[PDB]
Amino acid sequence: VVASKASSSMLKIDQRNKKLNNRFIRKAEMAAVEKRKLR
Amino acid sequence: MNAPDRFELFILPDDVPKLKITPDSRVPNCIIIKFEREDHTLANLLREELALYPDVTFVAYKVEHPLFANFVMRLQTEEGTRPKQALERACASIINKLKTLDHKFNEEWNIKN
Amino acid sequence: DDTITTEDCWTVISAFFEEKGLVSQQLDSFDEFMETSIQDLV
Amino acid sequence: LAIENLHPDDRLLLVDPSPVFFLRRPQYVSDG
Amino acid sequence: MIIPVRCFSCGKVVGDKWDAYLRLLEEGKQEGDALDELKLKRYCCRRMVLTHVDLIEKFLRYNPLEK
Amino acid sequence: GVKYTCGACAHNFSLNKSDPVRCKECGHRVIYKARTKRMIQFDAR
Amino acid sequence: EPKVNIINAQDDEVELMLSDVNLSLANSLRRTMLAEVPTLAIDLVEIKMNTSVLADEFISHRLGLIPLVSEDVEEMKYSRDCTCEDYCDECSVVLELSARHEGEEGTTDVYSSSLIKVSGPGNLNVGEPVRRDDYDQGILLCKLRNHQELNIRCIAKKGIAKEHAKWSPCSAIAFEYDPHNKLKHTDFWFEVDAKKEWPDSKYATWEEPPKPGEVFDYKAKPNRFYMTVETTGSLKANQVFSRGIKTLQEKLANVLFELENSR
Ligand SMILES: [Zn+2]
Ligand SMILES: [Zn+2]
Ligand SMILES: [Zn+2]
Repeated sequence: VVASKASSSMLKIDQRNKKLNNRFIRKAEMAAVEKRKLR
Repeated sequence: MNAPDRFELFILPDDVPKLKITPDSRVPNCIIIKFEREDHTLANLLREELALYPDVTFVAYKVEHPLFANFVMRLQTEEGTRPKQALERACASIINKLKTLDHKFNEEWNIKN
Repeated sequence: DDTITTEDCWTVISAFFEEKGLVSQQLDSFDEFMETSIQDLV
Repeated sequence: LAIENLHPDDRLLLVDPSPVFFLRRPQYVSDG
Repeated sequence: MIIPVRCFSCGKVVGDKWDAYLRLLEEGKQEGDALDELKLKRYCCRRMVLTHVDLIEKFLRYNPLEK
Repeated sequence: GVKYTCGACAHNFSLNKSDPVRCKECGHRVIYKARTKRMIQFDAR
Repeated sequence: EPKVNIINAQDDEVELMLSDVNLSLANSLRRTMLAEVPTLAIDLVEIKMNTSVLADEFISHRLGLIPLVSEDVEEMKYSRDCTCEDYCDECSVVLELSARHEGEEGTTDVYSSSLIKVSGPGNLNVGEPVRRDDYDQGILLCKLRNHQELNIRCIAKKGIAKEHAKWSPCSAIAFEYDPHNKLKHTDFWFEVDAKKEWPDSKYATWEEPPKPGEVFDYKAKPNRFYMTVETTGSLKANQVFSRGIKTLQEKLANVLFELENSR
């Protein structure tokens, strides 16, 4: 393929952002559901 | 297709005067001035300078349509003074104010640099 | 076990769209046609 | 190490002079 | 398609900060922190860089028509 | 007299209104006219 | 009587305070700096070859928006006021860009630093594209892959932002007066309490908050105006301020000349 440097950088950014989203959004949702449950 | 040329906002045609003055005979000592290729930048400045003069009893302006670059001013003064003289005094006063403002700005910029 | 969050549901939906796509019904119907229907009609 | 490895009392010393579920981090390739 | 030269709302030059933005995102900075580092304060300018999609990279993958 | 360009291998050639419309070297059936020589000007607005 | 006080000063931005001036004067100064200060920008583009993936008018529009150095643009003439044939050295600056990708792999970026000044006014500091540093590459113009070339010749002319926004020296002018709302020029929308639902201004500490037992002063007028002028690099901030003042003075003097000539 010989990918460009900008495209490879964007792919790395996308992988990091996907991992960070999958952690943080899930943790926030768990905190929200436990708070709604304890009420 | 029907869009006017953008330079028509500020370029004055050869047959179109920059300034046309007609009297307003309804009240004494009043004139109507028509400014061509001008907008709020000059109009508001002149109006609010003239409104502080003791011998100016009426001053106003209006831009009839935003698609045409012109405005019309109405000016009424006391019996002793003529409205054109008041307009000239206002122009000279704003020029002097801008001159001292520029001087002080240059002084302060040189001080702080 | 552990509870299932909304993010897990979106993971399952992502798996669905990774496998099927958005025009899978058209392609599957045409493939069924070409593979068997012409022979059966003949 | 990171903020997580910091002691909780020292984490309490970091006072602004929590993430929310509806602020995602932008992507470029998406998925599907 | 390609990063606009000026911000649409105010006209600040944002066309010289795309590669630096990608570099900062590579280093691990958050998007808001990266925009802060590039001195984009008004959200009108932040919108220009935050929502840009680089389509020219897809257009360049087709073989040139003249050689 | 008129320049062309192949749609596949981007090769330049000419035609005399009597040859078949084909690429000389790779035999593609799709060719494109070359850009004119007249002056091209834009107003940068 | 008018006073100027400078808070922060930089090449590309100045934050000042105007006092003892009318609101109309400050607003007219803001409008003049936004729309009526002349600069230099590319206006005609001759394209000799363009085999990139971008349309010709796309690249022409991008070229128009590149800020050029306009320090000596006051000594230049307007193209319509120049008696010369076609374009000369006294009303235009000629720049040339030639880019190409060598090799069969990778991509080449075309930056505004690749624009080369070929001709212009003698000994005037006009025409060169603005650059923050010596190692700065500038604005990204295009991208090229193998066998793609760009070869253009641009003509930079003098103009104002009234004709097109590419000639504007400023980006945004912050403008503000009366942070504590003593003049009651605005009526604050609220749900419970207006005081605690509205953020404080950044100049709220520069003025004394009103006393609780004070009564409304109907004789007061706006007196102190805070403004920040941000430039695109084509001119320095002090240059923009001085030339705005000069442009306003020239407009007023033209009005006065028309009045005296009317007789
Ligand atoms: Zn902006
Ligand atoms: Zn061929
Ligand atoms: Zn000339």
